[PDB]
Amino acid sequence: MKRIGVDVGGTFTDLYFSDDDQRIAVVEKVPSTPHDPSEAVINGIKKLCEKAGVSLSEIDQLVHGTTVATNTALTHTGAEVGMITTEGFRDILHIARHKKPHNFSLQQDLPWQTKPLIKRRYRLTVKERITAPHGEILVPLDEDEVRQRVRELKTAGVQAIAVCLLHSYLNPEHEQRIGEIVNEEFPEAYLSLSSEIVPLYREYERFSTTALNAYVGPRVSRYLHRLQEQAENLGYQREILLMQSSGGMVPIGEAAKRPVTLMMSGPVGGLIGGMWAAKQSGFENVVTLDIGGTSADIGVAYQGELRMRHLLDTKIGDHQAMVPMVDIDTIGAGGGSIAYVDAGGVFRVGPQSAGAVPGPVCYGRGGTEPTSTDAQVLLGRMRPDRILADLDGARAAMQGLADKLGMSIEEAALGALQIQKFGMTQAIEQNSVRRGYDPRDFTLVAAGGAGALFACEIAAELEVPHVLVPAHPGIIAGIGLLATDEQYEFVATNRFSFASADAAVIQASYEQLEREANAQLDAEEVPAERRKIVWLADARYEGQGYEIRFVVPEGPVTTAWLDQAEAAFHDAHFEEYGHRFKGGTVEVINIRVEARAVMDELPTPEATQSGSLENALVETRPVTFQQAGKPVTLDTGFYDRAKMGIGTTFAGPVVIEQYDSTTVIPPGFTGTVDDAGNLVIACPAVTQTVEKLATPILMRVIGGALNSAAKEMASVLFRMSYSSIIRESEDLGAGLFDKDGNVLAESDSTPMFMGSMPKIVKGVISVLGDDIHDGDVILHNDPYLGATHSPDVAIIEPIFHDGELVGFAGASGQLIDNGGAFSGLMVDIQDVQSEGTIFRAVKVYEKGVRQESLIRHILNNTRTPTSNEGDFQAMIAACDLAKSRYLALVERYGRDSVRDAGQFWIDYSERMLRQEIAKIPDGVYETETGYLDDDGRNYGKKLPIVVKVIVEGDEITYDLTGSSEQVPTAYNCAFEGTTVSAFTFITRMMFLDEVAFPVFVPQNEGMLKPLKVIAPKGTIFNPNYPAATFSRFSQVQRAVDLALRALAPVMPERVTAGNSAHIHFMSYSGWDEKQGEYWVYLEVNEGSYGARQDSDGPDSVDNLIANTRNNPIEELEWRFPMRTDRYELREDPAAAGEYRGGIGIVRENTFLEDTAVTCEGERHDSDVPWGAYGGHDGLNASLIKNPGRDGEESWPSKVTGRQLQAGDSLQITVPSGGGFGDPLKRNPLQVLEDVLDGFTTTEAASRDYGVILKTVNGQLTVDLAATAVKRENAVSE
Amino acid sequence: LGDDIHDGDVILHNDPYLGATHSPDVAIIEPIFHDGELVGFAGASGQLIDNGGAFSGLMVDIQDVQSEGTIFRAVKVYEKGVRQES
Ligand SMILES: O=C1CCNC(=O)N1
Ligand SMILES: [Ca+2]
Ligand SMILES: [Ca+2]
Repeated sequence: MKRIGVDVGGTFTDLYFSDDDQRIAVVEKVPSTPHDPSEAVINGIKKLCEKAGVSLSEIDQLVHGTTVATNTALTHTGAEVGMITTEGFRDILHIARHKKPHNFSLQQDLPWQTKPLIKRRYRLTVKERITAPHGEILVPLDEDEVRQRVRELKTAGVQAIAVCLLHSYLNPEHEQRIGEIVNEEFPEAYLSLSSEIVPLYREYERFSTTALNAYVGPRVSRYLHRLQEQAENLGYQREILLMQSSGGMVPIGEAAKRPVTLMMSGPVGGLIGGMWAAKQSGFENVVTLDIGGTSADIGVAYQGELRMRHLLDTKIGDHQAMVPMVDIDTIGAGGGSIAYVDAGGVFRVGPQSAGAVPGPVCYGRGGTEPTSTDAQVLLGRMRPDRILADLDGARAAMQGLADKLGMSIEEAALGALQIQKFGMTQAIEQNSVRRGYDPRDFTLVAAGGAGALFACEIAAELEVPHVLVPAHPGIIAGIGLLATDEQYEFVATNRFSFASADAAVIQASYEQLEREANAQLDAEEVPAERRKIVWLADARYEGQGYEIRFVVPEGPVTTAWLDQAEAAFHDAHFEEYGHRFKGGTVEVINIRVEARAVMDELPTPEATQSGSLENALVETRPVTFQQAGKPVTLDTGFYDRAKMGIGTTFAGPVVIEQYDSTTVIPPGFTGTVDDAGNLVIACPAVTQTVEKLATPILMRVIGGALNSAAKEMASVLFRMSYSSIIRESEDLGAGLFDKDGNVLAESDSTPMFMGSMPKIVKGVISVLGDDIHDGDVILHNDPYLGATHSPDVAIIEPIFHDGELVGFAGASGQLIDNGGAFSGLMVDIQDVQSEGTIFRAVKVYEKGVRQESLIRHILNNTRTPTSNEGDFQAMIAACDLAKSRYLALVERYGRDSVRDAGQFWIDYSERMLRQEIAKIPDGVYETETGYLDDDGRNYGKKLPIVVKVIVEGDEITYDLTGSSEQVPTAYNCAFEGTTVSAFTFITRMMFLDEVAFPVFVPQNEGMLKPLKVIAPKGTIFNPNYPAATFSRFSQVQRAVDLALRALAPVMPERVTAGNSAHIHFMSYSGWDEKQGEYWVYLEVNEGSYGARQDSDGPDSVDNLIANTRNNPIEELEWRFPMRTDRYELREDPAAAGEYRGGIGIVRENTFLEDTAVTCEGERHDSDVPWGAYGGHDGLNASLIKNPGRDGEESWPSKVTGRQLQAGDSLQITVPSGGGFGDPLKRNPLQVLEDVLDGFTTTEAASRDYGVILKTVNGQLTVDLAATAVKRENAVSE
Repeated sequence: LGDDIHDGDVILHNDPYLGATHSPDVAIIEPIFHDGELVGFAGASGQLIDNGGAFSGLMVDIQDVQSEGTIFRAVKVYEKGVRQES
């Protein structure tokens, strides 16, 4: 009946108050206090109630939109957290998924390791185990140990404790018992059980959710309690509600128990508020757009409902989570984006941010670079007398951008805005075109900041005729608080497939969730005559690894209910990707119940006013628009919109100046003001005049579109794939090519497909020739015609327009099995024919007609036919999608324009790489001969690797003379595709780093040109046919690491010390009798990372050429017959230095059935990881069957098909890296942390580093008196 | 195949779990048609020198059937008499 909503953004505080019978809406804002968030809400309420003259005791409900929990996790300003976890897994929050954020960087630090929420000194272990799938107790709980660990945590001074055991979502009795011990021994400690925060599987994501919860728990619990107790003293007798990131109210008590759901809340309110203003006029389909000061938030609401984001995309800053969130696209192109031409002569805006501190110099603030917002001033969209209420400070400041491009005086500003428009529009079209949305039906809605500026421009590109702006864009966040309804989410993990399902267990699971939902609603005193309950489910095809959420019908679960739910899955899949699989089984993973309580809908406030243009017309200043490309200045008036009434539909180019927003209407079109205060502008979609564009803009538009096509085809292929190597390792490549085969656009998904796609398409062109027709689909994997290695299979489709070949679209990924000599992986084999099936430009669809017999023959020759068929379908779908997006610009601009735009980016890439190679002094750079362990067929004999690097001019050559001859195993590297690809990748890493280098250079044909690799025929790096090249990874890893050691004397700042430069690529496989199928698990064990000159080396992460993700343990134990019994950091210290070398992991996998094991190992009995500038050397790996038990065997690095029976375990120990610099110059304040964490021992701290740590007052501290003495007498010895 | 038998068809087969001796022996079957009516089959089979398996020629120490080489499962060589070049 009487409701208020308060939202706190970070500078301003917005308050909205509405009434049903009185029909009064009050708008009020109040300045916010950043140091104390409580003193901004209370004061706000005090200002709201006094103006209207109402009492707080009459409010039915109030909603709060704070963001304190976000700023605590982002700035890492929370509490000391302890962890009681299963013993042997003490390092899970350290490992993460072992994937770096960036694929092509060497100077990047992992945020979860560098600033961890639970430090390693406070992570403790308890001996017990609970096993899937039923939840039996394998190891009994010891009662003395748990109490001792709790008391240790209490003595240290731990404020919050996060209990995180494996499989606690299955049965939580161990965590419950631990909690009941904790509360009685440590009453004043925040406690979080992982089972009660998110009872779902995936242990890293669940423990990270729990650890974030426990990290921000003590802070926001205090803030919420203070807010509730202070509001009650004012007179508020009810309970306060809190807005979550999924859309929904939740009371204070439950909000203090799950703070993790409050983080990143407030962009969601904008989308819901936009839906509210859109449904007044009558449009159900909405596209909301908010351009703020730094970023742009985009939200697409089809028919008027929210869209939940993908699991992989759910992350708070850098840490993952499993909290439900609304899919909102954040784009860097906002108010703070700098416009510049780089050294390669290319126009780009962003992603470097200017900030609000410098500001535009025309307003009189002080700046030194051209900004996105300063471009709006030049054209006249923003008045130069708005904030205040030099003039040429903007025109003359862009001289360093205008004349340097060949632009006109006034057209420079237009370019900077059009580039942002297109960047946002292809972001939208990525998530609009494949979804199957007709843009004419939709409506664009603006928001606060600068949202209405790009409204008609973007709608023209999308072809959207309706543009709507709400009555007050500056409060849409507050209004969207009140539009949503109080709902509770209760979830469970309940894995079933529709093939073998029971309509009684499912009903009981949903009834359990319903029981707890009704019990939650009983405590809030809500009548039973208004409780609406909706059921949902997360499902996926069998073989995939991520789910889609969709609404299932109302209960009870009957026989027809199953059919309706299975149909709803296909409807929700088709709507997200745009493809329909021809087979496969659907399985539900998680179930959800939302118990909504619709109390009353928010009515539109109908108020009427009177006015005209003549009331507030102040003056007329010149304003510049785009007239068919040319800049023509024209007259423009200014007046406030708070003076006109309803039906004041007037024409003329005018600029509306509201207190919070701006609305500028294009000339020649009128804007209708409806009764509700909204405006509907008749924006043009199809017009009769062709406009002009400058040279810098046209290249970026087509290039960005080809780029977006590459990344869109990548995401479709990898999200829909059945293969785990394509899905988790991201071992794929995709992009668009021209007639000659030169790549124009590439997905950049993995370093393993660097420059290898052009070789694939050129290899196809050279074997087919003119035998290229329309509707053709081509398979290719030949490693002597450009492929990386046999298991990666590529699909190419010709592109035709009016019977003329214009290009190609291509996608490639690694299958699980290709029908080779061993399941999965292989080392000890004869030649290339032993590797499996080779495809040599085999065409899949002749003239568009599917050759059923050819598809069937291919699918009969693999051990995993269901997975392989799924991967073929996903690759064909991504190529179809890219062909569509290419023909779109062929029709839009022209065939010659598309060919020319593709040629421009090749020479941009080449120019940028050559400028960097030319700066290194010319010469010949050498190093020590590296060694590899035996080939595999004959143990003992080492294999040398010599890398010499020659630099002459703007060209670089890698000479591998002196490397070994061909070995008769698969332990060789393909020259074009692997050797050239790896040295192209290390060149890009060395000179074009993602972190240090300012701009991101796309992967085209121009990167492949400025380097050459000379490797004599008949070596391991350039073998003669028919040598097998299946196992290629470790050789090129060591080769590029030796290339780093060779160039270390001249380039220290862009290299690293001795990396592990290895892989332990494992294949565990067996035959499942019940399913009648092979089960294959392919594991990529991460290595470690040698130190750098400026920062230490991250432990436990995929190194150099690899950037894979691990499979979660709980998913593995549900899917395969195994049990990971240990996964942590190795015990011995790794390597000393000024910056420490990285530590490897020791993973102990035990097995429950007879399994076969193949390993691609390296660095067991051979050369140690090196160090630099006097840094120590790392350690070699090992492979031991049954550590500390009966049957220990010291396995070599590379094995092929060794058997394990049952109860056997493999202890895989991976190498540790080397250090960089002399250990005697390390910081004294850091070795203290290293000893307590367990990185290095106390006895070996005086020798290598030379720091004396003495125990004083119980605690260990660094003494600055005896440290300087020891450093003197440590050089001579 | 069943009723998926047309004139001018040529069929390749070597599956040892569907009647073959062992993988290296590959068979060719051709349907015989008279007045649009199936009347019989003609068939020939022999051992190739190499079938693209794990080792050249012969093999003993290998994993399973998929490591023996290529499996043909009633593959049509000539659909309706026209040669499938690809
Ligand atoms: O997953 C991976 C890592 C090693 N090599 C490869 O081809 N894929
Ligand atoms: Ca691969
Ligand atoms: Ca024979």
